[PDB]
Amino acid sequence: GSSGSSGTGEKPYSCNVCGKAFVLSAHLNQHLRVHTQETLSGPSSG
Ligand SMILES: [Zn+2]
Repeated sequence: GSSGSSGTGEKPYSCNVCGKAFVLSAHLNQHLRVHTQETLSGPSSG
């Protein structure tokens, strides 16, 4: 169990916050929200 999940052609968009990926930009933005949101859970992006 050394290698992760085998795949081809890594998505251009990636969530550099928690650890996600997306094919398009709009998809990534929708996600980033969960991070760029005012809450008392953890460190925000801004
Ligand atoms: Zn994320």
